[PDB]
Amino acid sequence: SYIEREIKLRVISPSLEEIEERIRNNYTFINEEHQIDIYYNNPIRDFRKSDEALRLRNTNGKVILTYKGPKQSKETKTREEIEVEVSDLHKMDLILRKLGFIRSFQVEKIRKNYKYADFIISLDSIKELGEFIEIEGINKTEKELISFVDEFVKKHQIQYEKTIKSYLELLVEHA
Amino acid sequence: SYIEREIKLRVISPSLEEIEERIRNNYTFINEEHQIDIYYNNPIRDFRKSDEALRLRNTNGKVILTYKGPKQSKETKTREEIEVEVSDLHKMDLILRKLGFIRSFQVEKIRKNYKYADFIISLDSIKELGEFIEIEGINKTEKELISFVDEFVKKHQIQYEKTIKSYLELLVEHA
Ligand SMILES: [Ca+2]
Ligand SMILES: [Ca+2]
Repeated sequence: SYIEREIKLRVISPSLEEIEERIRNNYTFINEEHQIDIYYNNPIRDFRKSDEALRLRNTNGKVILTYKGPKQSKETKTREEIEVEVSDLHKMDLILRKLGFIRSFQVEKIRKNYKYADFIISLDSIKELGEFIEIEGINKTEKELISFVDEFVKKHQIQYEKTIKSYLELLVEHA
Repeated sequence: SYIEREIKLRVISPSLEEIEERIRNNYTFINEEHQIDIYYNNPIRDFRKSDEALRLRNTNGKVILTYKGPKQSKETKTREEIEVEVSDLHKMDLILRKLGFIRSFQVEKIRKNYKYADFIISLDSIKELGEFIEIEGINKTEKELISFVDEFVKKHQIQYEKTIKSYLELLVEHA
């Protein structure tokens, strides 16, 4: 179990395609992930109140069960994150439904991952929401992450908007 | 998700070692499993009432999460069983505890698996309970399983007692 710290940017300009072109030369491409996420809720412990999440993700066929704890920051998206790979999404989903969990929502996206000296940049195109960028830092303080993101958006002339909301939260709002 | 049908015998005589010797010649050895099981309960939906179980098993280092549904028979142990392999027992345990599940008990055993023409015989030595045998049938009716077990105990002169109780139930009783 461990802290996941990231900054999320809603992209205003340019397109993510153009941003890929701008970073293509100094950032190393890692992989492209087609991610379909199912989120769950507990009938007797509303997660919306507790700021918790239970997610079953299918990323390029790999199945991941993830618990996310409440946010620990107002400057960045910082939450405790516990993940395990499971063998079958259908059966893990059935087990969750059998235990009383109810499917609350679905989030689908294409994520392109880039690495730059201990930073992971994820160009996210979120089905029905739009184009976003997420940055994470490997062994980095909240101040190091904030500083790198400032340098990142400036170096590549990105118009943007910061948010600590989850894709699930923002998709609700968008609807 | 699918029905698991088995018959469980408490062994009175001879020892399991002797039973291994008696079946060694016509039954094919499969593997030996050191199984440590953690069982869980839901605080607001007592599993003891619903006849359900949630188990996290470590069998020779393989980690399996299993949901068991209520019993469907009085003649054999018949329950719906849904299992998935997970990558980390510690994290799966943490996720369950984070979701509100509480560890209710532990069952530890050595199981030796033997196969005989679509039947799986499991010689079980259960820590603090004693020596048991479980039989399962592959695509077999309750009547085929019952008949084979009768033939099995007779052919190998096994004194025994049948039970549809779970090891968890019997260990409670034994304490
Ligand atoms: Ca994220
Ligand atoms: Ca059994």
